[PDB]
Amino acid sequence: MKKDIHPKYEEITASCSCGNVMKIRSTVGHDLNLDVCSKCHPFFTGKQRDVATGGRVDRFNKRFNI
Amino acid sequence: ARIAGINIPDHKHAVIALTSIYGVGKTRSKAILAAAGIAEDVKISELSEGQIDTLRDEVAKFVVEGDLRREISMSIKRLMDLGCYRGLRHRRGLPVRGQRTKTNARTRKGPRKPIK
Amino acid sequence: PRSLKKGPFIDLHLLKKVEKAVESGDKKPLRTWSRRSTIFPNMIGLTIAVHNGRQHVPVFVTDEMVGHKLGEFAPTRTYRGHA
Amino acid sequence: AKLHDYYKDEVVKKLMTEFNYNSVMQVPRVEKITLNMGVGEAIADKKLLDNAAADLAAISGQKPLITKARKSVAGFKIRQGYPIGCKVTLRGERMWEFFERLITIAVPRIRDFRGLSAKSFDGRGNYSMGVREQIIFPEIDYDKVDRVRGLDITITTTAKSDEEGRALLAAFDFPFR
RNA sequence: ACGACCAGGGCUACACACGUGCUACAAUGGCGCAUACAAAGAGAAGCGACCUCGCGAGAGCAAGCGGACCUCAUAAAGUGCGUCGUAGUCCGGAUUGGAGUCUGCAACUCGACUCCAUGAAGUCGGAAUCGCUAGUAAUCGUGGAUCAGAAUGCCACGGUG
RNA sequence: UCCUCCUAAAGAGUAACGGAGGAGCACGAAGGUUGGCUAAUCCUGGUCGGACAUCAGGAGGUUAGUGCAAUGGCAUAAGCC
Ligand SMILES: [Mg+2]
Ligand SMILES: [Mg+2]
Ligand SMILES: [Mg+2]
Ligand SMILES: [Mg+2]
Ligand SMILES: [Mg+2]
Ligand SMILES: [Mg+2]
Ligand SMILES: [Mg+2]
Ligand SMILES: [Mg+2]
Ligand SMILES: [Mg+2]
Ligand SMILES: [Mg+2]
Ligand SMILES: [Mg+2]
Ligand SMILES: [Mg+2]
Ligand SMILES: [Mg+2]
Ligand SMILES: [Mg+2]
Ligand SMILES: [Mg+2]
Ligand SMILES: [Mg+2]
Ligand SMILES: [Mg+2]
Ligand SMILES: [Zn+2]
Repeated sequence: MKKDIHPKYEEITASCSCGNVMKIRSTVGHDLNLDVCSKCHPFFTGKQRDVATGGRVDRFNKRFNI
Repeated sequence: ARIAGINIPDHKHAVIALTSIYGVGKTRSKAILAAAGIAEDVKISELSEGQIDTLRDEVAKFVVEGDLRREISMSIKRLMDLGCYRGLRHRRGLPVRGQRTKTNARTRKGPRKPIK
Repeated sequence: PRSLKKGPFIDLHLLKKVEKAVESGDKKPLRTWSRRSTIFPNMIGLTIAVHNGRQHVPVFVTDEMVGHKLGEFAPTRTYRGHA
Repeated sequence: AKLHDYYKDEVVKKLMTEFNYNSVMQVPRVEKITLNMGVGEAIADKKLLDNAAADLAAISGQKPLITKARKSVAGFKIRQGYPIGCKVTLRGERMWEFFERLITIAVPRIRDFRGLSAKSFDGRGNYSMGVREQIIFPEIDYDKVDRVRGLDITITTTAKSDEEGRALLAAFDFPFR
């Protein structure tokens, strides 16, 4: 890379709510606190839940009994 | 200041900046802060990140932006596909709830369309 | 809508016609003036010609058509446009 | 070089197994990542281009190459030579480190993230995606920015087919669907 | 049959134009808590306490009352404190989705109300135009008729002024 | 008046109130040199982005380009940085 034209690119630490401490090289400078990472993202549980059609006959039979 | 995907203004209070979430209102925002043990008059500033993690978990208890918009579009397109009266109103752009269409249907019908 | 404690509503003559066409296993179109009858889950798969004021429009009955009434699938006002 | 080491140790063994290649050089590998921002609105002001390149320099720690119009078209009101976009080519370690921050940080920060497409592989393994909003990278400060940009990421790899790249990214647990 | 009976539909449609109203565009205000002061009315197929349950509309049991006795029924605006701090906002509440209650054989077309969510237009209105001279206008609530249910309309009542 | 092609009969040249088009400049770099590069178009994928901007790959192989008319040239590029 060239010398002067580029921004400062320094290794910092990014910790998350799941405690995923990860050291990366970045242009942030300061340390970073995340909210969700790929470890704690609900891609492996929430997307399983996320179809959510629901039943019409079962809602009907749910509302009462004959 | 980043809940459920989106950012949240810091200068506002707690219940209001939560109500910025598509899916909560003043009631459910009070239920959130009550379940987190957080007062409503404090700001999103001077909050602990553990307090915000509790807040994120409490919001994650409910149905929100992408989920809620997906469920809403599914219910409307269910009526579309059935071809009921509510579906026909939803796809003619007319009011569903039994209002008048002779006059004052301007929310569903938009601005005025002049006869040319 | 109706209270849950009253349960649903359906005409008796409709519910008897449904029980007959179920046991007979006929898929004949049942013409019906009961636009206010709630669809039952045992009604799924039937052609029912609901009245509209002028004629009987046939409605094939789907699962999703359960928690509704028969009148929702028989529109009474014909509108095409002014121009 | 965390993912480059993870490549060299586990992905090559995986793909040699799941494809039964004669040679290890026959395996796919990533080659470059190209980051374009097509800014067609800079004909209003240069500063929109000048600030979008500043934003993209924070994402990837390189000064972006301001791209220009190859020819002149009148539907877009541009002449041949006008600066009309910006790109960044990423190779080597800076490529791997960006690709880590991408699939680890920024993709989870997508609003209503629900996966990628497996139908974005240009017939020859090279994958292309487009992000709607630059704030998913944490390099950008939310108060400091004003305009929602968007960019597109293009991962150019050495995979001959389309599935060998699909399996390669799946080996990097790339969230297709 | 231009007469009579029944079911269902319609009188509620919708490119649009007009009239009369309601609610607003906020800070002389919105919200939250506490608290003070009315008049005039209705009630037996009715008014319906108290207590319990419900976030709620309401449900159950259930007194008293043909009523200066009981019920509808706590008047609100106001005042005291805190809050927001000029933003399409903690303004505004339309619309739409879901869940419900009640009336009634029956709320799909086509009821009212509640709860959760949603949060349009609108930042004081062109040409033009209306009402009002004092307890008036303005504004704030209250009640009744019709009525199973269903008024922003109508007819009445007092408060501030 | 000047330029390009045909007529023009395979050297040159060759007429008509014959058939068709242009010029009466520009450039202090659009010149010199060194070094490097190689198009048009189309296909697929891809945020705003659209028949058509920018990006990545592939076909193609000069069908492009040449300061301007036409003809002849041009990859060792005379084309492009
Ligand atoms: Mg919200
Ligand atoms: Mg009428
Ligand atoms: Mg409000
Ligand atoms: Mg009454
Ligand atoms: Mg209770
Ligand atoms: Mg007060
Ligand atoms: Mg206050
Ligand atoms: Mg609302
Ligand atoms: Mg507006
Ligand atoms: Mg304003
Ligand atoms: Mg007078
Ligand atoms: Mg009534
Ligand atoms: Mg010759
Ligand atoms: Mg000769
Ligand atoms: Mg000859
Ligand atoms: Mg050269
Ligand atoms: Mg493109
Ligand atoms: Zn994480």
